[PDB]
Amino acid sequence: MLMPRRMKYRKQQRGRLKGATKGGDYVAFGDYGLVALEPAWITAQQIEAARVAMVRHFRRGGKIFIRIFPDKPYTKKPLEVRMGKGKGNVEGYVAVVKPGRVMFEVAGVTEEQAMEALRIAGHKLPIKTKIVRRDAYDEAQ
Amino acid sequence: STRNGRDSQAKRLGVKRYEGQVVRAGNILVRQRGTRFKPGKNVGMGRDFTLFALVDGVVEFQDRGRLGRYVHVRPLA
Amino acid sequence: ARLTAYERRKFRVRNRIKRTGRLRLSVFRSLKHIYAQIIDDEKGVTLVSASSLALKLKGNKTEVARQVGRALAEKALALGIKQVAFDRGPYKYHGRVKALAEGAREGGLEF
Amino acid sequence: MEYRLKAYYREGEKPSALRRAGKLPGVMYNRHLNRKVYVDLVEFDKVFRQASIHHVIVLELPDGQSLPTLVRQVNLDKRRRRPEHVDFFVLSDEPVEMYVPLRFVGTPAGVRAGGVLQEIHRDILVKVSPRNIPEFIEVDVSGLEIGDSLHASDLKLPPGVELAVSPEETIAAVV
RNA sequence: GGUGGGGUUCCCGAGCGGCCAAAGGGAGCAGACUGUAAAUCUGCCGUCAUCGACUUCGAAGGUUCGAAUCCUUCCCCCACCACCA
RNA sequence: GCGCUGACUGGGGCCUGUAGAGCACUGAUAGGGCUAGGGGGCCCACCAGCCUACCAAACCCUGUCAAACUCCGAAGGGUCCCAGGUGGAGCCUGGGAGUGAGGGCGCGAGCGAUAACGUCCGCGUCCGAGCGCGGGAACAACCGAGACCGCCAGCUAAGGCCCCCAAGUCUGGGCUAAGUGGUAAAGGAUGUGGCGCCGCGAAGACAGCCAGGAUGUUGGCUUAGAAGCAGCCAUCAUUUAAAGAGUGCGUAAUAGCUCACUGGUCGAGUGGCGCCGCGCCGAAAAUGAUCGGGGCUUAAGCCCAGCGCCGAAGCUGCGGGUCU
RNA sequence: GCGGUCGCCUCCUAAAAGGUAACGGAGGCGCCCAAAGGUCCCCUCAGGCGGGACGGAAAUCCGCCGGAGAGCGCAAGGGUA
RNA sequence: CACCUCGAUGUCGGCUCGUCGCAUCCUGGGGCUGAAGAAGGUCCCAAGGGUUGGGCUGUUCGCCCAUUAAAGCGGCACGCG
RNA sequence: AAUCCCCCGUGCCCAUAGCGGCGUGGAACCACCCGUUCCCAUUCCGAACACGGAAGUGAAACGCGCCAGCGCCGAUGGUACUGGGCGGGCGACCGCCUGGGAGAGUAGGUCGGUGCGGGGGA
Ligand SMILES: [Mg+2]
Ligand SMILES: [Mg+2]
Ligand SMILES: [Mg+2]
Ligand SMILES: [Mg+2]
Ligand SMILES: [Mg+2]
Ligand SMILES: [Mg+2]
Ligand SMILES: [Mg+2]
Ligand SMILES: [Mg+2]
Ligand SMILES: [Mg+2]
Ligand SMILES: [Mg+2]
Ligand SMILES: [Mg+2]
Ligand SMILES: [Mg+2]
Ligand SMILES: [Mg+2]
Ligand SMILES: [Mg+2]
Ligand SMILES: [Mg+2]
Ligand SMILES: [Mg+2]
Ligand SMILES: [Mg+2]
Ligand SMILES: [Mg+2]
Ligand SMILES: [Mg+2]
Ligand SMILES: [Mg+2]
Ligand SMILES: [Mg+2]
Ligand SMILES: [Mg+2]
Ligand SMILES: [Mg+2]
Ligand SMILES: [Mg+2]
Ligand SMILES: [Mg+2]
Ligand SMILES: [Mg+2]
Ligand SMILES: [Mg+2]
Ligand SMILES: [Mg+2]
Ligand SMILES: [Mg+2]
Ligand SMILES: [Mg+2]
Ligand SMILES: [Mg+2]
Ligand SMILES: [Mg+2]
Ligand SMILES: [Mg+2]
Ligand SMILES: [Mg+2]
Ligand SMILES: [Mg+2]
Ligand SMILES: [Mg+2]
Ligand SMILES: [Mg+2]
Ligand SMILES: [Mg+2]
Ligand SMILES: [Mg+2]
Ligand SMILES: [Mg+2]
Ligand SMILES: [Mg+2]
Ligand SMILES: [Mg+2]
Ligand SMILES: [Mg+2]
Ligand SMILES: [Mg+2]
Ligand SMILES: [Mg+2]
Ligand SMILES: [Mg+2]
Ligand SMILES: [Mg+2]
Ligand SMILES: [Mg+2]
Ligand SMILES: [Mg+2]
Ligand SMILES: [Mg+2]
Ligand SMILES: [Mg+2]
Ligand SMILES: [Mg+2]
Ligand SMILES: [Mg+2]
Ligand SMILES: [Mg+2]
Ligand SMILES: [Mg+2]
Ligand SMILES: [Mg+2]
Ligand SMILES: [Mg+2]
Ligand SMILES: [Mg+2]
Ligand SMILES: [Mg+2]
Ligand SMILES: [Mg+2]
Ligand SMILES: [Mg+2]
Ligand SMILES: [Mg+2]
Ligand SMILES: [Mg+2]
Ligand SMILES: [Mg+2]
Ligand SMILES: [Mg+2]
Ligand SMILES: [Mg+2]
Ligand SMILES: [Mg+2]
Ligand SMILES: [Mg+2]
Ligand SMILES: [Mg+2]
Ligand SMILES: [Mg+2]
Ligand SMILES: [Mg+2]
Ligand SMILES: [Mg+2]
Ligand SMILES: [Mg+2]
Ligand SMILES: [Mg+2]
Repeated sequence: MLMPRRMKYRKQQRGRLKGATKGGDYVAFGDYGLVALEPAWITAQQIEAARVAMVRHFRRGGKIFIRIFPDKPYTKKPLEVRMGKGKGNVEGYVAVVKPGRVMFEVAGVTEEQAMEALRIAGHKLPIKTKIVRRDAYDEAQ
Repeated sequence: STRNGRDSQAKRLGVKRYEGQVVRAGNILVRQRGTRFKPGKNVGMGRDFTLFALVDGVVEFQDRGRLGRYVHVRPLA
Repeated sequence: ARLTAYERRKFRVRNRIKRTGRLRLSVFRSLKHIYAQIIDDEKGVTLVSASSLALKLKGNKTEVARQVGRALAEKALALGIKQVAFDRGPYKYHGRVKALAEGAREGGLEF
Repeated sequence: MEYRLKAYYREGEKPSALRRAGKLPGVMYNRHLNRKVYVDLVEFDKVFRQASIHHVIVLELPDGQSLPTLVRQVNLDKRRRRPEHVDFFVLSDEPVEMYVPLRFVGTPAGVRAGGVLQEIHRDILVKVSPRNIPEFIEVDVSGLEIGDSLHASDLKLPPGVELAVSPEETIAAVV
């Protein structure tokens, strides 16, 4: 379970899921990657369900990079609903993930080995994905 | 319950005459919090940092870089 | 060390002057000489100049100074000029500068 | 070794339409020049897979010339990750910065069975003249034992040129 | 059935993610004291074995480099929840 | 009463800190290096003290995030000037009100669960008061359009033109075989049509069929026996166009059997991947069914291009009314 | 009903003029200062590094670098050498 | 949530009377089985019909007794004053 | 008078003028400098501020040049976004038209420019 230590404000507004964009997106650390096809809030408990799917496939081997992080607090009302009184009660955290972003992104593993891991890893995710390799297009920098 | 719930009144701040508007002596020109428009030619500035025409005239703005933004009244209204 | 006491106190005393919007009578005293201009800001233009350099005099600079004082009134008053504001720049109003000032009377007044 | 592709010219003709036409928009510039160009996308991919800002693309194009261009940017649109514009940098002889690939040649070279290969850079930035362009860089370094980190001048530095520095950095180490 | 907290060698019991075969007490064995005992004090206290090697936290599986300590899972508990008008 | 000042529009100045983006500040934050502090494991107990496959300052490379972050910063918006704009416009003084329960929809946010025919603001619209007209099967608020009266006249809008039902069984071109259309997702699949990329192939490949189906040898380990098929492994070596101390059946371990891998036969393609269009699965609810119905399959369904016509209380033609 | 709340200030929400809601997110005030007031004259921070008895992470001292991150009585914002 | 109903839409349970759904309790037909047989397990088809009598509690439900091919789960204003 | 070059003032643009490194200037201007009697001074110190000077030095400061390591400025193309007009998707959201159009990044750019007055040169 990822989660920021030391937050500046618990409880931030929801805000929209618009505009697939903004960095991540080019595969900077590894030999292969999982890229977001659709936007979502992806949950810490979702990210670790992906992380473990993969380390399990490497039998504790390989290198795994993550690269999305749950800094956005997710609140909830207890059950007992009634609208008001306040906002209340952070459950989890999410990372906002719009299209074309690379999450995860393995390295140091055989191609068909990583490609099997990333595919597993993908089923733990709410959105659709794409697996990618690395490129001239991923430039140099 | 919520321990939140306040806010203060809107202070209706900002610029009250823009460039090349015809003002009169005493018209206030900018309402502002810190010194973010410094008084220029013929522009006073009150204890709340508030700028007013010293003379009747017309208003011009001047952006002087590290020197700041300046409001002048250009006389002969 | 950024922007020394010299150039602060200089600005500090100048900026106040330039507010009242009079003609400025600026004073540069050096180790040897003392010079004075009368400037119009917003035209960015000097009007009337005087110095111990251009009047080629010496002998005891506080007395030299009062002389480039009476010298400036003379020249300046001749153009219509009266009512200026006395700069004094980095200098304490004292000594040579006090003297160019207090010899800058008979014209160019209030100091 | 030598990568030729193609090019063309354009003025009007919205890049939306071109891009829809199979043709990848781009620009052509250097100190002395700026010009709007387009290429075929499929053509460009096959080359750029290979070329990749490491190597010189000589363009061509009509009024047939051959221009020693380096590619200095590729803009992919993030959604589909496919290039939506290229800009080609034309060489002429002045020292110019660029990325030269690295070749690690040898065995684990120290602390074998077993160490950590750990390549920090796959490339390096070097100020180099158009005339002599070092298509790769030999890295041997028989050791490389535990606790050693290669910086800059510990690198071949081909007869062509010097670095883009800073000389204090890391390339490989074993931990 | 559903969610809050609990399982620690034979018993009560402390427990920080780098020490935990796990200190702290009683059992329980061995010695000394004594005429002999009980009490008290001493050492042993999972097994060898020198250190140290080696599996143990109700059973299993995960996470971590490392779990008595986090994560579910099958149990095992008394604090709590299930009509209705 | 004033009387060209109005909404809207043109040009020009000024103002702003959102969309976007950025990381310079405030914080958050992935990977690496280098390093204070330290957990420590410990070398001593005097300062010592080497290593970090744990924390983690700063610092540098790489890589991100933010309503209450901003080195940046659009479109727009506001205001003044000058022009157009004679309008059931505008300004001034007064008389009379009613209203102060709003609603839907679009867009932008908050609250909510990226629920509600939910709630709360913003800017717009319509219903309200246009439950008058046409389209949407039916239907305040979706599309069309602002109903002064009359006509057995015309043109159109939206939506339509097989029959119910006014007008095309209209003309080209393409796709779909589900009645899809007449739908519900992750996810799945040699459905089908297209555009690719890669591999292998007339040193004749893919498919079948003919033929060979190691030997040291039981490989050792284990073993009554594993002599591949009860099994944890050293899976090494030879001769070859060439058989893995062997993939399965078999199994009193063997015998027997098949495979791998080669040779030959024959004769032109074959296997992998990615993309797009349409479709298929995934797909269970309660009185009787159904796309509004009949019915539709080179369409009466979907995409592309055309041409006509139908179609309102809109517009026109003719007459009339009232106000200005 | 119970609980909370009720005026004032700051920030965000607030859609780059102004204004703008919710039992939306967070904080503050009900004072204070005869100097913490007017004016004239000077002076310029925090922080880092090196140096220096008792002096330690920071008492005071010296050097250099430091454009404002310090200070401005108190919350935040704007402002400010 | 607060949309019709507060110038009245009688509220649990029982009883009577049913009718429908199928996510099937039984019976019929099937595949797989870690299916020898018999007996199970699991999943598919199937709504024609069937689906007991008691103790306790207002109870629904549940527990229990004795049986059974079985002792199905839902809907119909928690069906039906 | 003018034009030019150097210096001293003093403004304006407000980093393309900045940091750093190198070089250079003393005739003249300017500084440091010589003193502390005097005016006037430093919570101690003529450090500073102030006066009287004129032997020395351009070491410091400053002025002028050069270098692109840093800093600063920065296109063109292309996107994001968007005023107005339209579509699409259960939705989150997406797309087309017309007009406007960043940010980062790439090419580059820069070691300032300039006004008025002095003093000096020609
Ligand atoms: Mg993205
Ligand atoms: Mg997925
Ligand atoms: Mg406010
Ligand atoms: Mg004895
Ligand atoms: Mg008019
Ligand atoms: Mg107007
Ligand atoms: Mg206008
Ligand atoms: Mg944003
Ligand atoms: Mg930052
Ligand atoms: Mg923001
Ligand atoms: Mg800019
Ligand atoms: Mg305007
Ligand atoms: Mg007009
Ligand atoms: Mg009106
Ligand atoms: Mg009235
Ligand atoms: Mg109201
Ligand atoms: Mg309204
Ligand atoms: Mg309202
Ligand atoms: Mg829309
Ligand atoms: Mg509503
Ligand atoms: Mg809604
Ligand atoms: Mg409305
Ligand atoms: Mg009404
Ligand atoms: Mg209507
Ligand atoms: Mg209306
Ligand atoms: Mg009706
Ligand atoms: Mg209708
Ligand atoms: Mg009408
Ligand atoms: Mg039409
Ligand atoms: Mg019809
Ligand atoms: Mg007909
Ligand atoms: Mg036909
Ligand atoms: Mg159908
Ligand atoms: Mg259907
Ligand atoms: Mg056809
Ligand atoms: Mg017609
Ligand atoms: Mg009409
Ligand atoms: Mg008529
Ligand atoms: Mg009328
Ligand atoms: Mg109360
Ligand atoms: Mg506002
Ligand atoms: Mg606004
Ligand atoms: Mg309070
Ligand atoms: Mg200090
Ligand atoms: Mg110190
Ligand atoms: Mg501050
Ligand atoms: Mg109601
Ligand atoms: Mg309501
Ligand atoms: Mg009622
Ligand atoms: Mg009634
Ligand atoms: Mg009744
Ligand atoms: Mg069934
Ligand atoms: Mg059966
Ligand atoms: Mg059987
Ligand atoms: Mg069966
Ligand atoms: Mg049945
Ligand atoms: Mg009885
Ligand atoms: Mg009873
Ligand atoms: Mg009960
Ligand atoms: Mg019974
Ligand atoms: Mg029933
Ligand atoms: Mg109910
Ligand atoms: Mg009932
Ligand atoms: Mg009754
Ligand atoms: Mg000299
Ligand atoms: Mg000399
Ligand atoms: Mg004395
Ligand atoms: Mg003193
Ligand atoms: Mg010098
Ligand atoms: Mg730029
Ligand atoms: Mg541009
Ligand atoms: Mg637009
Ligand atoms: Mg730009
Ligand atoms: Mg100048």
